[PDB]
Amino acid sequence: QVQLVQSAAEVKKPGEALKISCKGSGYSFSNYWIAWVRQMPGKGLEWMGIVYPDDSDSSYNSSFQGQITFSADKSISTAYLHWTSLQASDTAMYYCARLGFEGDYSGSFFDYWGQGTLLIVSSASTKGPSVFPLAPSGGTAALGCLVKDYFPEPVTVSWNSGALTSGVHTFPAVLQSSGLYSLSSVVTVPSSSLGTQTYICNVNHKPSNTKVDKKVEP
Amino acid sequence: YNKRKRIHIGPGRAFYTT
Amino acid sequence: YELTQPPSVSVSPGQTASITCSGDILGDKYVSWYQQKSGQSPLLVIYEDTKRPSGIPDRFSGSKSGNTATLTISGTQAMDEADYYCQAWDSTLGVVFGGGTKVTVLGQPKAAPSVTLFPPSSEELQANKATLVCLISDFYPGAVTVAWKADSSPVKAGVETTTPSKQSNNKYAASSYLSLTPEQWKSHKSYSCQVTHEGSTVEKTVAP
Ligand SMILES: *[C@@H]1O[C@H](CO[C@@H]2O[C@@H](C)[C@@H](O)[C@@H](O)[C@@H]2O)[C@@H](O[C@@H]2O[C@H](CO)[C@@H](O)[C@H](O)[C@H]2NC(C)=O)[C@H](O)[C@H]1NC(C)=O
Ligand SMILES: [Ca+2]
Repeated sequence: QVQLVQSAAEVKKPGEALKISCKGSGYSFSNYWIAWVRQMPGKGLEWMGIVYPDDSDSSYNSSFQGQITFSADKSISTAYLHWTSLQASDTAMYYCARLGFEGDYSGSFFDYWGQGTLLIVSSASTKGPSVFPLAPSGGTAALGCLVKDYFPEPVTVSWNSGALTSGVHTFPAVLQSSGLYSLSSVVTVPSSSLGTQTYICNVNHKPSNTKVDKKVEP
Repeated sequence: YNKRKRIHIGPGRAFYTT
Repeated sequence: YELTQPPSVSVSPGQTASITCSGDILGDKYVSWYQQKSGQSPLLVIYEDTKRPSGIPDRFSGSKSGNTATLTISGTQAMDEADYYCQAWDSTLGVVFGGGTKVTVLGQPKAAPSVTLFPPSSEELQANKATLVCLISDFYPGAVTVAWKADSSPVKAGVETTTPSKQSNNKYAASSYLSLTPEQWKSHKSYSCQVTHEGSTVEKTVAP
């Protein structure tokens, strides 16, 4: 069976160089073109270019010419996508894909794809979040915590030390143009409990050893 | 010559220019 | 440079989903279609307009009429829910994809989003920052667009919006954040987050 297996997730800084890999097995790797495809989160597939591994011949989308190159190491059936100077907008998922054959020639479709390599490019160093309260302002009130400006993922959030689970909604983070993540978690509660019940969001960011329990007051 | 270097993209003599 | 597909198709299990892809190059170029399930790589499901790879069910068929290719899924099943992309080659510009079509196989009624908009907290304004937080939940199918207003004017700078994510109730959530200086914050009468879903909009507003 044909398999294309790509290298692991990358977290880099702007200006750094990087190469990611796509190793093909189950066929004659040198004989089929490899495409590289970019997909920003939540967006579509965009073609970057193609490389022929037998001779490293490449054809680029000229919008990326000058930021990327391709190469191949035929001895280990692997193709590469290189950048010599990353920028924040290079954050995306990258796939390789094999172009299939038709008749005597290569064809027009990509019949096998890698599993993807996620690239995140940010100037940030490891940083724990600031946690701000999102005060309730019914009979229900939503209150929450804003978990702001942390790096890298992930963060966990619980409420009242895990004692409050119903009506909890913890949202996935946004990666802001600053290079830092933020996320929020909100719990919907009886309006009448606001005077009496204490609500505390427990935020943990293990990369920075940041563990904060923030009280959210009315 | 290596005919797999040519990329055939529609019926007939329709190729991509590499 | 993208071929044109409808952004979204929603069908109940058993019904036919028809996805179109048009572009001026398609009349004499082979069209391929890929299925991309959430969190997974694309998979080829039709190539050379009408051909199916081995292992793809016969309920996927492709056709083409002039500049418009159509992927038809007959007897759609829940496992066919995915984003589907068409593709072809421009002779000199290379591989052109369609914009993608999110095909949802409906397992519950369409649901408009619930929107909760928080103003900046007094703690954050004391730290010389201001973030408006628009939390969007319980919408289905899982796609929304978000627009922000300062008073009544469109604001684009400072906005950052997440992809949608599936909830445990199989509806979806997303969030959008607008970063302002405290002075921008205090200087308008109000700011609003407007979330559009399946052509209908849900708006919330906060004021300093
Ligand atoms: C070739 O690439 C261009 C450029 O893509 C953009 O720039 C890259 C460096 C990267 O940041 C991409 O994610 C950007 O989208 C593609 O042209 C873009 O197409 C999108 C979709 O139609 C459109 O919204 C942008 O305005 C286009 N930008 C430009 C400068 O033309 C293009 O589709 C790629 N593929 C082909 C076949 O050319
Ligand atoms: Ca089923």
